[PDB]
Amino acid sequence: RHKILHRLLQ
Amino acid sequence: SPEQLVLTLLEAEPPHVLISRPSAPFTEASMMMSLTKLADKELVHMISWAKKIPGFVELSLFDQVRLLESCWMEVLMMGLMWRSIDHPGKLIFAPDLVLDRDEGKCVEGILEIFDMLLATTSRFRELKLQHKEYLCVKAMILLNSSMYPLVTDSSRKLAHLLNAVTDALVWVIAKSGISSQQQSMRLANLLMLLSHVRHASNKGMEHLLNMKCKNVVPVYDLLLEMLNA
Ligand SMILES: C[C@]12CC[C@@H]3c4ccc(O)cc4CC[C@H]3[C@@H]1CC[C@@H]2O
Repeated sequence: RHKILHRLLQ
Repeated sequence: SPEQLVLTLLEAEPPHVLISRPSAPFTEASMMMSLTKLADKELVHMISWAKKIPGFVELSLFDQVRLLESCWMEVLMMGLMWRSIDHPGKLIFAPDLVLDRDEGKCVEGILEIFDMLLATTSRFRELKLQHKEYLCVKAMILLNSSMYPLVTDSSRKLAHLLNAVTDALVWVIAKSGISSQQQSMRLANLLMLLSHVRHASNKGMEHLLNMKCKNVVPVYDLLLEMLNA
């Protein structure tokens, strides 16, 4: 759902 | 603490994303392709930007996420307005994508949004918005969204942050040496424009959601995700 956002935040 | 906070925001500024007009005359499709391709790339850089604001990466994952989902359009638009502040009747999307107001006629529903963006830009121009005020306002936009309790100290951590940003802005405004009452009026004038930015954001989001549905424009990756809600 935030598949990519989570990726970039972490 | 205000000076350091302001320098951190200054040093946090994302790069200018470069894009050019297509070779062929604009169509609705091709204009939407250009602006979404630009937005998507600027989104990538907005994450790195946010992560450089002191405290942001100390908030919980869900909190970082929720603030970014909530403000990204607003932040795109704020950065747009700052770029365009000295150029009445134009939107400076990128050095090589400078749209005349009338070019919004190209895309159904977009002229009205251009006009809002243009009106909000003129209001910043009239107020003579300063670079450091723009840095504080943009960070306030990241930090100042409804955050009703989710079911997953981050909320107090949020308040402390937005507090420090608001103080920084008060401190930047103090530098003008204008009357105490006029320092209050200026603060109020800048923060009242936050609603206008939220409002444009709302129209922008809706417009793009609709463009996506009518398959008028394909959207990819980060932008697609942020859109999917
Ligand atoms: C979101 C839209 C495409 C992307 C546009 C954009 C793209 C990049 C940017 O820095 C600012 C903006 C604000 C106006 C946006 C448009 C308003 C509606 C349109 O769908």
